[PDB]
Amino acid sequence: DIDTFEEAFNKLLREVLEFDLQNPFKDAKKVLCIEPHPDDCVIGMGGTIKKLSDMGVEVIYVCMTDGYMGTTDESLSGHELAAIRRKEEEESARLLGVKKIYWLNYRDTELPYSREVRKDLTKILRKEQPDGVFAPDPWLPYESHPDHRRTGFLAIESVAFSQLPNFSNTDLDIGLNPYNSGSFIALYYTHKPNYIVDITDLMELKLKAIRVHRSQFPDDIWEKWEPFLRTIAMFYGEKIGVRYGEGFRIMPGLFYHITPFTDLI
Amino acid sequence: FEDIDTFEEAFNKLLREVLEFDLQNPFKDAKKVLCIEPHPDDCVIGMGGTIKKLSDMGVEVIYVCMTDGYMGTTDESLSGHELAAIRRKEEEESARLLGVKKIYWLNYRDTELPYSREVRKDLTKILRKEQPDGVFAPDPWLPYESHPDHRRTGFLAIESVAFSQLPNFSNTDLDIGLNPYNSGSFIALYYTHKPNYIVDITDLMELKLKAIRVHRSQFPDDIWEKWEPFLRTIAMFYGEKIGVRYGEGFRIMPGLFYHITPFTDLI
Amino acid sequence: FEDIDTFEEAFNKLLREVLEFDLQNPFKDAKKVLCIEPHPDDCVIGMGGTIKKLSDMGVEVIYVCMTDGYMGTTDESLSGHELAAIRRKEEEESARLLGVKKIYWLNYRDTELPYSREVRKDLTKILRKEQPDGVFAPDPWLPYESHPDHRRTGFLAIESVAFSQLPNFSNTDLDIGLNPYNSGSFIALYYTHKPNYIVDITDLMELKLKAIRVHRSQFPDDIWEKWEPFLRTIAMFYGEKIGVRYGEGFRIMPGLFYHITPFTDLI
Ligand SMILES: CP(=O)(O)N[C@@H]1[C@@H](O)[C@H](O)[C@@H](CO)O[C@H]1O
Ligand SMILES: CP(=O)(O)N[C@@H]1[C@@H](O)[C@H](O)[C@@H](CO)O[C@H]1O
Ligand SMILES: CP(=O)(O)N[C@@H]1[C@@H](O)[C@H](O)[C@@H](CO)O[C@H]1O
Ligand SMILES: [Zn+2]
Ligand SMILES: [Zn+2]
Ligand SMILES: [Zn+2]
Repeated sequence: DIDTFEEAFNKLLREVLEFDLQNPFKDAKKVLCIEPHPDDCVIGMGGTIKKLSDMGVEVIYVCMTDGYMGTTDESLSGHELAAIRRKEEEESARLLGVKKIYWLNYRDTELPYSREVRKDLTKILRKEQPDGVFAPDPWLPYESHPDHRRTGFLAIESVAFSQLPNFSNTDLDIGLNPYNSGSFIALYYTHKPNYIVDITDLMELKLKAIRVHRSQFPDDIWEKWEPFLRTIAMFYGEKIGVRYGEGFRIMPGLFYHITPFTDLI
Repeated sequence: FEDIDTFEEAFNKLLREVLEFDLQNPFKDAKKVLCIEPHPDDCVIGMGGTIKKLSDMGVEVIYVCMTDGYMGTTDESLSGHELAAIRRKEEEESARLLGVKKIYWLNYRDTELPYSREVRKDLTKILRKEQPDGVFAPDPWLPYESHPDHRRTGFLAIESVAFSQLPNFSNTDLDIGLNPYNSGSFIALYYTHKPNYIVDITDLMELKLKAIRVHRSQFPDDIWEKWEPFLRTIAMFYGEKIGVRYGEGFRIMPGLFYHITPFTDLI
Repeated sequence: FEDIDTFEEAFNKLLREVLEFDLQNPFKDAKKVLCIEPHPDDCVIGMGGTIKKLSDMGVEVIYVCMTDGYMGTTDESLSGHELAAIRRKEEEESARLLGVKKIYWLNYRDTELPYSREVRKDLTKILRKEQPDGVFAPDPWLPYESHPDHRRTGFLAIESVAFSQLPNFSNTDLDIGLNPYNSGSFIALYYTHKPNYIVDITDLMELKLKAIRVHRSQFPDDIWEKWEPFLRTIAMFYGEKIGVRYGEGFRIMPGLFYHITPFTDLI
C-alpha cells in the first residue's frame, strides 16, 4: 500500500487511531485520578484538577495507600498519621472541587503488585465508568518509591483488564458491567510529557492545597519543597513557554503494547 | 590489553576479538531453537517470517507458550476455559503454516504469569531436555510495554538461559538424568525498540499476516481494521532500518553484556 | 521562590543553594560507609579501587552482602553449600586486601533474593545500628541488567535508606533501642551507565584485579581470559570520563531526585 514508514506511521496515528493532542480532555464528564499516597493528585496535577472541576467535570480520587509511614515525628504513630492524612486529603480536595475519594487502604510502603489490587481498581472502573484516568507514569527515571511504580503499572493494567468479562468475573455476577467507556489514560509525574496544562494562574492555589497536608509539609520541609515544586512547574511550563505547567503523557491504546516507535510521539 | 591506548580501541578489541561478536549471520549453525511467547500468537506476530525462514533452512523450531490466553476476549458468552481450548487450536494451525515442530504449553493463566523461581524451573526443564542452539523471547525493556505477561516472559527467558547452565540450579533435573543447558549459541529478543539485527520478511508478509489471522478469536474484522495497518507499520519500521519494505527485529548481544555492562548502547 | 525568571535559573538555584548539591568531593567527610553487593565479589568488581581509597583515608568500610553466591559454579561435584562456604572465605580475603573490615552476610540464596518488606527490614536494622555517613549499591536502572539479584539489591538499598529514617517503619528496631537512620550524607550507585562522579583508579587497577581474582571459584583461567579485558574496558569507559586511564563510576543525586523528579538527566 503506502511508500515509506513515515507515511505508514502518520496514517496510523492520524486516521486509523485518530490521535489528537490539542484537547484530549475535551469531552470528559467523569475522571479518576489515581494517587499512590494522600497528596499525590494535588502535587502532580492539582492545578489541572481545579481546571477540570471548574469546567463541570466530575473528579474522583482513588488513593492506593493510607500515608501511614510518612512522618519522622516519633510521637505520631502510623495509625494516628493515617487518620490525620484522610482529613488533610479531604480538605485539600475540597479546595480543588474534588467530589469523592475511594480509599483502598493498602499500607504505605506496602502496596502489593498483584491480581488482587487490579481487581480492586477494576471494581471501581466498572462501577464508575469514567471517561478518563490519571495515574503516575511508572517509567519515570529514578523513581525510587515502589508505591509509585506499582500504582502506575496497576492503573494502566487495570484500565485494560477491566474491559474483559473473564477477568474478575465475580464483578459481572453481582451486576457490574465491564469497563467501557474510558476515552483515555494520562500519565502525570512524567519525564516525557507530550501534553502540558498551563497552571500559571492556579499555582498559588495549588501551593495552598498542597500545604493543607500539614503532616507532610512542616515549615522546615517547605523551605526545600516550595522551591522544588516551583522548579518542577517551571520545567513543564517552559515546554509550552508559560511560567508554571503540569505535564501529562498520552498515547493511543495500541502503544502500551509491543510498539517499537513509542518515542515518535 | 593492559597496553591498549583508548577506551574506543579496547571496546572494539573486546567486542570483536575477545568476545568474537558479530552480527553477520547470528542464526548460522542452528539446528534447533526455542521460540518463547507469552500468549498464543506472540511468536507469529513478533517473528513469524523469521520462523518460516528457519523452518525453510531445516531448523527445528519449537514453541514455548507461557500462558493459555484465557482472558483475550470481550465476548461475554465465551468463558476463559472455552477460549483457551480455542486458542490452542488456533496456535496449532498457525504454527503448521510456519513449519513449526512442536509446542510446549506451560498453562499459566493469561494475566497471571508469575515471576518466580518456579517458572524459571519450568523453562530450565525444557532447555535441559531440548538442548536448543538458540532461544527467542520478548525484549522485556521495550518502552511502555504494559502487559506483565510480556515483561515477565522476557526477563524469565533471559535468566533461565543462564541459570539452566548451573548444576546446583533446579538440581533434581540432573538427579533425573537431564544435563545442564549448553548447546546454546544464542539469545535473540523480538518486540524490540533497539534492534541490531533485521531479517527481511518482504515476500513473507502475506504469509505472516495469514498466520496471524488464523487466531480468529483475537482478530475479527473490526479489530483487523486497526491491526493490519499497525502490523504493517511495525514491519516497515524494522524493514526501513536496512532499506527493505518489511522486516522483523531482534536485539542480540554478547552474553557478558546482559550483566554489569555500562556501554550496551554501542551495539 | 516566586521571582526567578527561567527554569534554568530555578534549577541552578535549587541544586546549589537549596540542596547544596556538590559533586566535587562527595565522600570528603565520611567516617563510615556501607557497600551493599548482591553477591560476594560485587563490591570489589564494581568499586574495589574506591573502597581501597576510602580505607586509605581511615574511612571504615563495612560490606553487606545480600546473597551467598550458592549457584555460581558449573562444577557438577561442587554443591551450593560447599560453594557458599568457599566464597565466604574468598570474600574475607578479598576484602582484607582492600582494608575491609566487617562483613554483614544476609545469607539469602543466590538467584532467590526476595523483593519484599522483609529484606528492607534486614537492611533497615544494619543502617540503624551502624548509622553510616554514606551507602553504596548497584544502580538498578542499568540497561540490560538481567540478574534479578542486582536489580533487587539496588532498589531495596535505595528504599531502605529512605524508609529506615521513618520511626513507624519496622518499629520494633526502635523498641529494642535502635534509633532511626540519622547519619548518612549520601547514596552512591555503582555499576552505572550514567555516572556523574568518577574516582580515578589508574594506580589501583592492578590491586583491584588481584582482589577480584582471589574469588577463584568465580575466575578460573579460561573465564579470566574474557573477564580481565572486560573489566579493563569497563574501567576505561569510566576513566575516559575524567581524562584518566581507569576509573570507577558512581551516580550521586540529591535525595529529592529519587522521587517525582522529571529532570534527573540535568545532573
Ligand atoms: C509526595 P509523596 O509520594 O506523597 N511523599 C511520600 C509520602 O506520602 C509517604 O508517606 C512516604 C513514606 O512511604 O514517602 C514519601 O515520599
Ligand atoms: C498480541 P498479544 O499480546 O498476544 N494480545 C493479548 C492477548 O494474547 C491476551 O489474551 C490479552 C489479555 O491478557 O491481552 C492482549 O494484549
Ligand atoms: C560478577 P557476579 O554478579 O558476582 N556473578 C554472578 C555470581 O556471583 C552468581 O553466583 C551467579 C549465579 O547467580 O551469576 C553470576 O552472574
Ligand atoms: Zn506518593
Ligand atoms: Zn502477548
Ligand atoms: Zn552479582
